[PDB]
Formats: sequence, C-alpha cells, structure tokens
Amino acid sequence: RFLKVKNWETEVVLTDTLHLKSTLETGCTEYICMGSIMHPSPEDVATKDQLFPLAKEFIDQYYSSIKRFGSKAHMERLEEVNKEIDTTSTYQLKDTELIYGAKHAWRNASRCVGRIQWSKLQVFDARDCTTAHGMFNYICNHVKYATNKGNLRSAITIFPQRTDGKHDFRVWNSQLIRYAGYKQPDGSTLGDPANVQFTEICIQQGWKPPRGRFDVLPLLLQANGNDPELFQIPPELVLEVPIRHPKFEWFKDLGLKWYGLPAVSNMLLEIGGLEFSACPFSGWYMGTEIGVRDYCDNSRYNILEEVAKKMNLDMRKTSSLWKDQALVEINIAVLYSFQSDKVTIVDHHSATESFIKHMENEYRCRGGCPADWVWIVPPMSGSITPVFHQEMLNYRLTPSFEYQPDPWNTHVWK
Amino acid sequence: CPRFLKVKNWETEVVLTDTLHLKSTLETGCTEYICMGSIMHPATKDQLFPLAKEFIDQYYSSIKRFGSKAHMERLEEVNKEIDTTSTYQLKDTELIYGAKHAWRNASRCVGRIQWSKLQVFDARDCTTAHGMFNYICNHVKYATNKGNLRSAITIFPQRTDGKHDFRVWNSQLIRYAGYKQPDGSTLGDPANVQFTEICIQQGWKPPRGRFDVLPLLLQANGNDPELFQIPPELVLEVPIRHPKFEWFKDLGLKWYGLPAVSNMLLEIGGLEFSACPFSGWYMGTEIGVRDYCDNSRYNILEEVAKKMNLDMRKTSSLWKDQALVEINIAVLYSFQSDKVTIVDHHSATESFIKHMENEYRCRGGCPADWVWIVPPMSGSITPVFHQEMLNYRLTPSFEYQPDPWNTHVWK
Ligand code: HEM
Ligand code: HEM
Ligand SMILES: Cc1cc(N)nc(CCc2cc(CCN3CCN(C)CC3)cc(F)c2F)c1
Ligand SMILES: Cc1cc(N)nc(CCc2cc(CCN3CCN(C)CC3)cc(F)c2F)c1
Ligand SMILES: C[C@H](O)[C@H](O)[C@H]1CNc2nc(N)[nH]c(=O)c2N1
Ligand SMILES: C[C@H](O)[C@H](O)[C@H]1CNc2nc(N)[nH]c(=O)c2N1
Ligand SMILES: [Zn+2]
Repeated sequence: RFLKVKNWETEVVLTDTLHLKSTLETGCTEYICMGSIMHPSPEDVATKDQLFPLAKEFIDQYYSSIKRFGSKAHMERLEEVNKEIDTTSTYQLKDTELIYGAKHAWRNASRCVGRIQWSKLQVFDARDCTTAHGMFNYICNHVKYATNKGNLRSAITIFPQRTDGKHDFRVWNSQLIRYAGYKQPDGSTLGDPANVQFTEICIQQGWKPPRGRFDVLPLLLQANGNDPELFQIPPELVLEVPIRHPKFEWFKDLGLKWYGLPAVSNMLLEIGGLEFSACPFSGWYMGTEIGVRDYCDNSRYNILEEVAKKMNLDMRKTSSLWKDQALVEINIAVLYSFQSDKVTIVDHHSATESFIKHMENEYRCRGGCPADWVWIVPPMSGSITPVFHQEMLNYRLTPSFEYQPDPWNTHVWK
Repeated sequence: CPRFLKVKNWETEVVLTDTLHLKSTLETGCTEYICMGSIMHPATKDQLFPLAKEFIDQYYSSIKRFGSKAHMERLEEVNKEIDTTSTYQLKDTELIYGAKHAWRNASRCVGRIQWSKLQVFDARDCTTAHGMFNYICNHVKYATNKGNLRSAITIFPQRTDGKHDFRVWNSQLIRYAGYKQPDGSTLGDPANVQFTEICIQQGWKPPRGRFDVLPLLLQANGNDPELFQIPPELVLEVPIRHPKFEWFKDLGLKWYGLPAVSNMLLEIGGLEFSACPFSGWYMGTEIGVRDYCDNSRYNILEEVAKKMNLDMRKTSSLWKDQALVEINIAVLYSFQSDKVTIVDHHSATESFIKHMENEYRCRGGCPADWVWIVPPMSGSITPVFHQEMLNYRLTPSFEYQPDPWNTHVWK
C-alpha cells in the first residue's frame, strides 16, 4: 500500500502507491522470483464478459487523465462502449483514446530506460489498412518520418486490432530494419547470426539474398490473417552509419556499419482489452545496444577478438581484461560515429541519469514508475551508472506492450 | 509452484529444469502482482521445534540414512533437549553441515562452486570479547595463509534471549577507516564514517590517513563491546600498481587481501548464530569497481582519468569506462604479483555456470540472484548475463540483521 524504494548511492527514498493499480502476473510467487526470466508463462480472444470490465477500466482512466472523470462525456462514452461490445462483441477506440493508450503503454514499459520521452510520441493510426501493400506504404512513411535525416523522432504505427484471432495483422520481422544472417555449410555465419532463421524464411518466400555482412532484410507483412508478402524497403529510407574511431585510424578498416533507426515490430499493444498485434514503434539508440550487444555478444557479430588484435592486446589470460579494454573502445567508436553524422544517439551514462530523473518525477506526479532492473541497467559499466544503486519495483500496468508468439509458429498457410 | 520450472541460457540455448524450488519456505517478498528482485532486503515453543525437525531430516537425508539409525533418536534427543533447555545444541557434524549449506544456499554469492571446501571453526565455547578476539585472530591467520587464501567461518554462541547476543560490530573483520573533514568532505573509506566515529567514541586513537585498519569491536554475551587491534602482521595488504602506467603507484592506492563478512546472521535448524564471521577471497571487481569507483566510496575515477589525460567534459567520451577498466587491470595485476589469491569476473562467472550446471544435475536446482551475480562491470560479456536464474530461499541460510548500535542497551 505504501511501498518504499531506496537509492543506495544517494540515500533518497521514494514511496510507491501506483502498484495498487497493477494487474497481470509478474511471474513471481511468494516463494519464487522470476525477475530474470525473459518471458514467464490462437485461441486467445476474449469474451464479451471479459471485455467490458477491461474496457470500462481503460475508459475510466482516460477520462480521469483529461480531468473529465464522471462527466457526461465520460458517462456517454461508457454507455457507447458497453453497447458496442454487446452488439458487435468488440469496440473501436476514439482517435484520442488510441493516442493516449499508445503513449501510456510506452510509459508503462518496465524494461524501457528511455521513457523520459513517453509523451512525445507520434502515433500513426493505420486501422484503415486492409492489405500487405497498404502495410508496406504505412511502414515506409513511418521510417521516413521517424528517421528525419538523422534527427530521430519516436513513433508507432498501429494496424487493425485482433478480432477472432484468425484475421490478424502481423509484422513477421522482429524489427523493421535488421541485417540478414546466412549460415554456411561449414557452420560459420555470414551477417548477423541472430537473424538466420528469419533470413531463411525470407529466402523461402522468394527473396534473392545478396549474401553480405550487412544486407537489409525485406519486410514480411501479414494483413487480415492472409499469408505474408515480401517488400524491399527503399534503400534511401534506411539511414546507416559507418563505424570509425576518434583515435584508431584502423578502426574504419574493420568495415563496420550499423543502421540508425531501432524499431520494434514483433510486440503486441493492449489497450482497453483490445489487442493490436502489429504496432511497430521506433525511438533512437542507446550506444550500448550496438556496441555491447550487437557487436560483442558471442552469438552476434562477435568482434572483440579482432578489435583486441588490432589494439595488440595481451589476449593470453582473461585477467588482462583484454575484452573489457576492447569493448570500451568499440562503444567509443559507435557514439563518435553517430554523433559525427548528426544521427541521434544516447550514451549509457546520459541515458541512465535521465531515467533516474524521470523515475523520480513519476513518483512525485504519478505515485510510482514500474521498472525492470535487470533490463534498465546497461550491459557494461553497470555500477558506475545511477540506476544500479536504485531499488526498483516491477509490476504490470495496462495499457502495455506484450510479447506474442512468432507468427511463423502460429500462422496456417494457404 | 509448477512441477517443473525451466530456465534457459540465451547465449547457449542450454536449458535446465528446477525442482529444488519446491523446498523453499520463506518469503521472497515478491507477489504475483509485484516483484522485488532488486530490493536490497524485503522463537518460542511451537516455533522452534519444527525448524529443528526439518534440518535434522535434511541432514540425515543428506547421508543416505533417512528415517534410519540415530535419526529418530536424534529427533528424540532434540525434542527432549528443547523441553528442558528451551533450545538445543548442534552436534559438531550438524554445525559443519549447516554452515556449508548456508554458503550453498547463498543466492547472491557467485563463488559457491567452492561451497563444500569450507573450514569451520567452532567457537561456541566462547564467553568474552577477549576470547572472541583470539578466535578471530586465529581465523584471520588461517584464512590468510600467507597469500594462498582458504575460506573459513568461525561460529560464536547462538542467540538465547536477545539480551546476550554475540556480535561482531564491524561489518567486515578488515575494513579501512573513514574520517569526516572540517570542510564537509571525507578522508578514508566513506562507507565507514559512522563505525569509525563509534570506535573513536570508544577510545580508538585514529592515525587519520586513508587506509587505517579499523580495530575489532567485539560484543560477547550481550555486554558492552570492546576494542582490539588486530596484530598488523596478520593483516595482509596489497599495494596497487599498474603493469603499464608508472604513475599508477603514485596514486597511493592499496587494499587488503581478506574479505571477511562479520555482520550477518547464520540460521541452522531454527537456531540463530548472530556472530559468525566468514571469509573467502576477492573477485577483482569488488575492489576496483565498487570500493574504488562508487561515488560514495573512494571515488577515484576522476583521479585516474585525469592522469590518464582523458577527455572528461562529455560523458560520451566514456572516460569513466576507460579509467574503470584500467583500474581493475591494476588490481588484478597487483594481487597476482604478490601471489595473493584473487579472481577476475570472467573466470568467476564462468566458474559459476559450471556450478549451476553441477547443482541442477546433482541437487535439482541452484538459487541465484541475477541482480547480484552479474558483475558490476562488463555485464553482458560475462556468461551470467545471459543466464536465466530462479531465486528462492533455502535453509540453512545467512540472513541480514540490525546494526547492533541501533539496538544495544548499553551497560
Ligand atoms: C526514445 C528513445 C528510446 C530509447 C533510448 C529506448 C531505450 C530502450 C532500451 C535500451 C531498451 C532495451 C532494449 C534491449 O536491450 O533489447 C528498450 C526496451 C523497450 N522499449 Fe525503449 N527506448 C526508446 C523508445 C521507445 C518507444 C518509442 C517505445 C514504445 C512506444 C519503447 C518501448 C520499449 C519496450 C516495450 C521495450 C521492451 C523491449 C522488449 O521487451 O523486448 N521504447 N528501450
Ligand atoms: C571463496 C571465494 C568467494 C568469492 C569469489 C565470493 C564472491 C562473492 C561476491 C563478489 C559477492 C558480492 C559481494 C558484494 O557485492 O557485496 C558475494 C556475496 C556473498 N557471499 Fe561469496 N564469495 C566467496 C566465498 C564465500 C564464503 C566462504 C561464504 C560464506 C561462508 C560466502 C557467502 C556470501 C554471502 C552470504 C554473500 C551475500 C552478500 C550480501 O548479502 O551482502 N561467500 N560473494
Ligand atoms: C523502440 C526501441 C528503442 C531502443 N533504443 N531500442 C529498441 C530495441 C530494438 C532492438 C533490439 C534488438 C535485440 C532485442 N532482442 C534480442 C534477442 N532477445 C531474445 C530478445 C531481445 C535488436 C535490434 F536490431 C533492435 F532494433 C527499441
Ligand atoms: C565472503 C566474501 C567473499 C568475497 N569475495 N566478497 C565478500 C563481500 C565482502 C565485502 C563487501 C563490501 C561492500 C558490500 N556491501 C555494500 C553495501 N551494501 C548495502 C551491501 C554490500 C565491503 C567489504 F570490505 C567486503 F569485504 C564476501
Ligand atoms: C539497488 C540494487 O539492488 C543494489 O545496488 C544492488 C544491485 N546489485 C548488486 N550486486 C552485487 N554483487 N552487490 C551489490 O551490492 C549490489 N547492489
Ligand atoms: C536472462 C536475462 O534476463 C537476459 O540475458 C536479459 C538480461 N538483461 C537484459 N537487459 C537488456 N537491456 N536487454 C536484454 O536483452 C537483456 N537480457
Ligand atoms: Zn520477483
């Protein structure tokens, strides 16, 4: 009812009341904590009986936000919604409700450290779309708008909500822009190893792969439960940064580059019990995502060795910290490169400090701020960023982004 | 909680099935609605006996003799002894088993592959602070072992009524001192200002430099605590130099060899050993990242990078990161040159994955706190970052307990 969190570096204490409005499973029980499990665990469409309570709850809070709680607008909306559910077994969100819900799902995303930006989100209503070609057009405009010549702008595009589960819209890509990965007969991997399965699907659908280290994957788009269709994103819309280093003249010879726009397209947006299974959203990068995870995870581009080599690092024993030494210079290269090309990026120190400031303001004005420590803390230099020493509470507020099965595991073909 | 619980390693796709969690008992603090995995810290007649019953069962189950020979008569004996003494006293074998399993069940501890190679010092005959000091001195000398450190625990008398607790008032057997300065700043270890002031209030004569070794403040049987100076020749210390930066030695940095936790409470069979200092050897990052680089500790980043002559204006130069790596290089290089036992976070984390695999195979699970197990530097390049971990409390265990000065009724 009045849960306290403490910062162990500053001794600031915060009081959380917002946790009382939480709902869905964390995955934890009184006896077991799952806060490091990645995701705790078709038919999934709700009844009329399940829907109105969820809908009423979301409408009640929308109206509470606009300072109209209990108004005649509020009461007619509740009636309009209840009646629409009763006669059509679902309901449609006003455009105002759609924008509020998108922004609040971002605000409520406990694993997201950049939520200080949550209310500055551009929302593209794509609920009038009916085909895969239409989807391709809607996504291109999103990419072009969000990219903005390097001055990135947060955005989400929202396609039609689920109905009976059998007519879903999906983006089969997990992100709008990612690089292919090709496994070789000899077990080696060309390109990004994370993407080998999906690259294989693309090729199976007719994609002619150029078979390179940095090939942009086609889009694979599903409208109204139909089979998905392929579309090349027009290359002039895919902004890319070549990775050089302020001090090492040789770093450019590593031939590394990355795309500027991170855009998640495999999650599911829940608003008032309604499920938007295709809602690609996009922000700008924290530098550690590229330089620590994409380049350095052993199951990703795995360049630590090569960088280490060119630094002439003693790689005999681990205790030389040759990996730690090499990772820092990679992450210096990535930030310096985006900055040099005026492509929006944020470093892990700036980003985490901003988050603490956000979290503190959310406690003051909203009464809480659910945060997943295991994801908020950056994957390098942890304890020298302020979030490490920050106690956080994790709970699920709705509206929310949620994981959903991979469409190729669920879709039934024709 | 369901028949299984599987956990996955994302870097390797290795999957492990947990069944041990069906034996946890106490609150994690989490509920189905909210999770507290990052919060630091979320008996009488009927109370005491069933905890003893479970442990003895656990013990006799642990030696292929469940329900067997002495087992029932040990259950009888414990039942009988509680009836007369209100509590009961652990056999030497039980004490060794419980202490080793307290380490085993320590979800926050990355070193637990070593758990069963623990040296147990039974100090349950102690009666005075002078005796506590002797028992501790012998622990420190054994555990230090001229640099080839060995893990040990010394267990003082169990609690009996709260009025007569045995307490080590230092949080570690060996810490440096912290002095407030006439101009608001701090000299020494800033985490230790309060304790340093208590010791001075108690008559400690401080030399007033950075790395002054704190005295021992021992409390036996609930009486007021007493100061003792550990004999310097027992306190192994390492001067931190760098294998590349000649100027690094000029930083004046040194640190001690023996991490030895003296403020926690060891729980076996419902009994409470409020004095039980235990010591291992260091993971390099504890010294280099946390002690040296936490802003509320020695806070040397600015110092190091300034002599590294790094661009310290904008954060995105990553000057803190660069200096941080160099510092922890110097710590490992310093301990290894002085042949003092130390482990880096790559070896340690890799060791913990083997242990996890071992525990799942032989025991059916291994409680781990991902938040504490992942090193505070270079997270995702160690193997524990990609390891799912379940966390749950098993007994016997080490627990936290209140600072004695917040609770002590002075004689
Ligand atoms: C504005 C700049 C943004 C920054 C700097 C940022 C930062 C991050 C980072 C570093 C992660 C962890 C990703 C990983 O390690 O895989 C993350 C996750 C996430 N972000 Fe943000 N983000 C931003 C924008 C957004 C927006 C616009 C939304 C939604 C409208 C959003 C929703 C999420 C969600 C749902 C996750 C969880 C991802 C998952 O569970 O797989 N973020 N964010
Ligand atoms: C032998 C080498 C050992 C290594 C390398 C090691 C490593 C570590 C590290 C790095 C931590 C985190 C400490 C912190 O960040 O404050 C920790 C915590 C802990 N270790 Fe170990 N450890 C070792 C031995 C032991 C022994 C012998 C015991 C008990 C008999 C033990 C019990 C614990 C406990 C209870 C914690 C929890 C700390 C807390 O709650 O504050 N460890 N260990
Ligand atoms: C909106 C937004 C802002 C921001 N800064 N970052 C993101 C994450 C995007 C992103 C994440 C990933 C990796 C995430 N996966 C890895 C596999 N694992 C099993 C599940 C999690 C790769 C991208 F190529 C990519 F683009 C989104
Ligand atoms: C057995 C063992 C082996 C090993 N390698 N390390 C340890 C950690 C001990 C240790 C920890 C600390 C600080 C840790 N505190 C900070 C405050 N926070 C609220 C709780 C944790 C300082 C020591 F001087 C010290 F020694 C124990
Ligand atoms: C608030 C947060 O839980 C706290 O700072 C934790 C984070 N993880 C940690 N992990 C270790 N090993 N040691 C610590 O002291 C901490 N501190
Ligand atoms: C098992 C573990 O939860 C997993 O590796 C998580 C840990 N924390 C993370 N944190 C971020 N920001 N991104 C991630 O992908 C992960 N992966
Ligand atoms: Zn939990």
